[PDB]
Amino acid sequence: GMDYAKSDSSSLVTTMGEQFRSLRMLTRRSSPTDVLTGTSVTLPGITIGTDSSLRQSVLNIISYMYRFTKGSISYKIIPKIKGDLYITTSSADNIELNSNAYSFDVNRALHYQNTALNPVVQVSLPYYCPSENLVIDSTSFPNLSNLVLTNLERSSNTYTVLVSAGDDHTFSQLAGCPAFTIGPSRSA
Amino acid sequence: DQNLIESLSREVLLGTGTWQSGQAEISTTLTEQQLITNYEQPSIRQISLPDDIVKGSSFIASKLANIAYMRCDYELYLRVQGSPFLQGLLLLWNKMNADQTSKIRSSITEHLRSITSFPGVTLNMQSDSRSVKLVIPYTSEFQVFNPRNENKLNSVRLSILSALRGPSTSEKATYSIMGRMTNIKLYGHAPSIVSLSYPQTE
Amino acid sequence: SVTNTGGLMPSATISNSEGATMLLNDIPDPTQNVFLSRNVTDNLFEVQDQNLIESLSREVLLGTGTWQSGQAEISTTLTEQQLITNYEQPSIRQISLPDDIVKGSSFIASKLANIAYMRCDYELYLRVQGSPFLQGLLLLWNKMNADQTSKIRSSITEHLRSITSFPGVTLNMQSDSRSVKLVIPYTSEFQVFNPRNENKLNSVRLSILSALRGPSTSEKATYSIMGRMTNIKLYGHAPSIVSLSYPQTE
Amino acid sequence: DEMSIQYLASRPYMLDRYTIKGGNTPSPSGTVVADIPISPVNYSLYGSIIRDYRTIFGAPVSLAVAMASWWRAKIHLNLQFAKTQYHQCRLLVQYLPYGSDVQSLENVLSQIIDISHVDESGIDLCFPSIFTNKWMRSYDPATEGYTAGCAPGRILISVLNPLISASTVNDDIVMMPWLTWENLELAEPGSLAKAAIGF
Amino acid sequence: DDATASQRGIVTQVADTVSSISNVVDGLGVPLLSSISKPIGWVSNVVSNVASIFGF
Amino acid sequence: DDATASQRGIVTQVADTVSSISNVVDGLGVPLLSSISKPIGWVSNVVSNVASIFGF
Repeated sequence: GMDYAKSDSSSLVTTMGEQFRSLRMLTRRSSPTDVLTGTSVTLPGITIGTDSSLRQSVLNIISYMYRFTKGSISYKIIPKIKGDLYITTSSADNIELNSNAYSFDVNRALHYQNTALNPVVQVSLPYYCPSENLVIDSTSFPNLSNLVLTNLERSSNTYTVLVSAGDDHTFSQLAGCPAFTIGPSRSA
Repeated sequence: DQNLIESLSREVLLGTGTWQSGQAEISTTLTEQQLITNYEQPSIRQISLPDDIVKGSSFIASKLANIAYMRCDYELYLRVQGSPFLQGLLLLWNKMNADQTSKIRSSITEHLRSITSFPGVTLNMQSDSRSVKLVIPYTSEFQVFNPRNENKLNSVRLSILSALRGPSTSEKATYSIMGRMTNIKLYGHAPSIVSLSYPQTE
Repeated sequence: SVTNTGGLMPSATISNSEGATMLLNDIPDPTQNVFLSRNVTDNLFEVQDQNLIESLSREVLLGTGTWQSGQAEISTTLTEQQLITNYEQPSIRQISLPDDIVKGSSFIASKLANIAYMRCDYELYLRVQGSPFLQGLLLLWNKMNADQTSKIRSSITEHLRSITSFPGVTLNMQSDSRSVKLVIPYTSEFQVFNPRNENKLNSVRLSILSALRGPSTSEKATYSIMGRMTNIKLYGHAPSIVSLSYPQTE
Repeated sequence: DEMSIQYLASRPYMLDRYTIKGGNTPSPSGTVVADIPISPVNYSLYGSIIRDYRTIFGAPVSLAVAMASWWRAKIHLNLQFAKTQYHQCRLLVQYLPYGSDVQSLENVLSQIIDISHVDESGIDLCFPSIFTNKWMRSYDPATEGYTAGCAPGRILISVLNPLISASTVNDDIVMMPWLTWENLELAEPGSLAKAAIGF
Repeated sequence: DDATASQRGIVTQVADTVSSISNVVDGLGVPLLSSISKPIGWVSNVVSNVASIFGF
Repeated sequence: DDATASQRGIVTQVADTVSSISNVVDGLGVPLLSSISKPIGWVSNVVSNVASIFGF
């Protein structure tokens, strides 16, 4: 080999409060995405990914080095105008145009919450797929479940959302890195 | 003696060609107009799987008659020839499922330092053996596929990683690709016909 | 532990196979950055396994038809003008072997691709149906190699008492099972044949041995033939092409 | 596990090509062929500015350190070539803390490499990281050489005996370093680093 | 061990196991996925057919 | 066992029992109602005449 290397000699506890040796721990941590104004709110599905713009979740950034995903994902939601709201799942087939029907009419799993008491909504979305694996941004399964939320009376509102990997979640197959920016934008 | 599993594992020709100095070498970096437009890095040859084989070989196309679905695990063989005086360096590498994801995610990954971190194998002409082997594990959402339609996934590619050079201008050298299936698992009985996807009704 | 000169003094003793065929003069180098796995778990209902010898033995349809009172019954005897002219006794159906199968079945025609020669042993299945009130009697019998001998020797043998002494099986409609099995051993001068040309030998035949009868005129009844190979032995590797005989030069 | 940091560190990647020429008037001894600052994310030899943003093309470990603020590691190079056995020259490789320019054989750690003895797969070599504290900082403004505390130092490759070659062979050769980061370690997540889609 | 992990009530312990490290390079290595595996704990019930599955 | 089920405080366990499966078709079967039965637990008190029944 012809190494000059001699192995280190340093204590772990002396300088910083923790140490981590995996990327999963960084992903379990929850981070902000983008503000969702209006009635027809659209949270990302478990297929996740493919955001434009430049602001983006940490999970969404780690997402580009891999190819497969599997497992449930978590959401925190903070409504701007306080008051109760409801959470429900749906699918493209599951929708109706009777114009007297509404989102409760399918009997999916439901979640109620008055935000005046508990401002921070916390919802975990499970993993219902036929296949053991999912290529990221797969379109091979059109009817995968997708989240929806409604106040009754169908009034407009904004939400501060922040996603995280579920404890069940993982990535697999290591593709190489995307080009990426690092510093603050130069000039104006 | 002849066997079915044995017959399916037979080696198959896949490609053959000249390679020469004038051809372009892959870029270290990207610029804007090509970054927005999903630019792909140039290559000597690219090869789909497993179609190059199954729909590509009339023999194998016939052996799989009237069977419903199957699994496969590929091997590939690059064999280059040229004079001792020649200089060069090739790369044989496996682009993944690719087509089943977003156009953007198969775009920002094409540059040198990423190309060299995919599964693959390099070939210097300094070597005397002048041949390499590369194994491709099965990988998809679906657990099986019918051989006889467009079940196109993982695209193998061959790329220059150092330009060919010789004492005179316009030197050239030959190469051949070969491949064979292993770990195969056939499954089911059915009429030999193209199948259809979900929105379509049969 | 030695620098590999670009093609000077490679090892000269190497030999190894790649495929089940094709020997190769030198080893590929198993270098690459990663070794990955199979990914998917099966997660499926089980199905019976497929094999080549097993695939070749699958049953095949061969013929199907109506049979009725108006058709002629085979003669007890011969007269001159038909004795001199190599007359053949009339039959409901006749079937060549093994061509009815191999060149007759696109499936089998495909399974035998690129193999040089082979042996086979046939089985046949007759299945007739009609009402309890019907009367009749069929015969299913094996004319031998026939065509490889003189025209005269396949002529003076066609009459009833000879027909009934060939290998074969009768079918009365009195039987409740109403079906019969008949085994054909391989038999030829050559020990093997390529499937894909005119290797025509032993002609199976089906003949009336008693006219069909019912209370009314013009009664009719249905029947089906089926067949399958056994004891097969494939042999050799070759491009899938028609072969040629001795006087011809290729 | 494919998400472990050590798993990311352990994959080699080519960084860039470097010509050495080249039959007739070969470059004079002491001519540098390469200057490689010791950091995965240096803006100099990685990446380029585009829309004010300084994008940086590179290997996955570089992203992994691009996200955390503090880091520490050692280098493991693998030099590799495009040559015949008719080319013939020698090379120096120094490891320079806070320095620049070639610095003799005596002053610093050095490591002569004969070309003719480099069979293929190249030659591995490792360097220790000398520095005033335990943790390096990641991001830097600099558009050329490394700033200060951002990197342990530099590695510098230069000709010792100038190349000679037969008339039967091309004038010049091409060196291609490959590399991996031994004993990588990261701290304090959080940064402006993110994917180049949009701007 | 989520049941015990929630019953004990402390954030830190999160059910201990010791992984089988391999491919050590310089005192650091890569854990096997096979040994990072943790109990799921409803599966035993579904296979053993506990009454609670049927709601009674 | 509702008392223990509430005292232990965890949602999952819901008082275990093992049912006697029958009429298996293909690895799946139908539990007897007789064995899905669970304790009621006030009845013992009413039959044994515990003091709390009388309010004292």
